[PDB]
Amino acid sequence: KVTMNDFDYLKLLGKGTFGKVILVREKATGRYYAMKILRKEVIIAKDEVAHTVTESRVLQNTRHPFLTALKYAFQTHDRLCFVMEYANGGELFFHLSRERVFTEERARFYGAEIVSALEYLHSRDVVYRDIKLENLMLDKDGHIKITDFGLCKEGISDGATMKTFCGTPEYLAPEVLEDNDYGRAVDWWGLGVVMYEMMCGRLPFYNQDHERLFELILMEEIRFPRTLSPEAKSLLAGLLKKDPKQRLGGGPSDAKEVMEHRFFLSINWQDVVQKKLLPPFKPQVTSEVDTRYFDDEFTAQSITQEMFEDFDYIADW
Amino acid sequence: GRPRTTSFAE
Ligand SMILES: Cc1n[nH]c2ccc(-c3cncc(OC[C@@H](N)Cc4c[nH]c5ccccc45)c3)cc12
Repeated sequence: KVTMNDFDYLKLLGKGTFGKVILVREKATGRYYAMKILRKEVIIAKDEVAHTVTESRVLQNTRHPFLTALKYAFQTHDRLCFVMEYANGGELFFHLSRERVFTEERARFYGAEIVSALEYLHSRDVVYRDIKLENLMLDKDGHIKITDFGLCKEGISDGATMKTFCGTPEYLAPEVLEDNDYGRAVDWWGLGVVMYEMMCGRLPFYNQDHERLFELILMEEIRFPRTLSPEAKSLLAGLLKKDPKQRLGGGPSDAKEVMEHRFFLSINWQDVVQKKLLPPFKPQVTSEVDTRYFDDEFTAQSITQEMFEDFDYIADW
Repeated sequence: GRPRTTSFAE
């Protein structure tokens, strides 16, 4: 058993919709982690208990360099909690905001590592459904760490389908904005939105009203900056094909179509997953408590079964 | 800026 007070609560990394992630230290080993702290009341109140359960099951059965690995999960008389590897580098949305845009090559690095994680997830019959900049953290070495498995769905092999209207509005695939069911190709759409943002420096579709936003996703053709390379334009045009069947990654071969697209011609997919490739950026941290790649907005704050039968967990590593 | 986003589930 692992206890709330096995952990120092050092710095508030993130807080909101989800819950509260805090940079902690393990009192025993002195190791550093990010601990997502959820209130059981909030979860039950909202029916979305199966998501907070599925998140645990997925973090327990997935192992990949570009997925956040779970160290321990447990609960208390009031709260569900996950302890996960800490990504010192912040998230890409933070870096992108500052940089405004990445180079194609830099976008290709993060893209390849995402294509890597998603191929792996799809191989395990998991659909992630929430690919967005905000969920893409960087670790201490500048490698992608996918984060927030709330909306995942298991059991999704090949042409199996899903029905939950979920995801993040700006990132929704068109098919998800129609009635009935959709498949795993929503993740490739999602990949296209983050890649477009990386290379073009904005979302391909945006309105602050969701009805207009949804209209844009369903009805508007993407635009590309003139200077974007033909290979980049092609990649984006494939991933953000509105028809999932015409979409790059939408065929029966899933990730293989994306991996074999010419944008990725220079990638050795074995070297990616084996992190042999030199990152384009490594976050410069002085200490373990150096939270410069998180908003001072959030960090400068102070801080204080039947249903969850399959939630608790401890790692072999 | 480009505002932040928040996932949902109907
Ligand atoms: C920062 C970090 N290191 N390891 C992990 C694992 C898991 C999370 C995590 C858990 N749950 C939700 C998350 O959400 C990502 C975004 N939806 C919200 C967000 C935006 N900026 C930050 C910064 C720190 C935590 C969350 C968020 C992430 C964060 C980290």
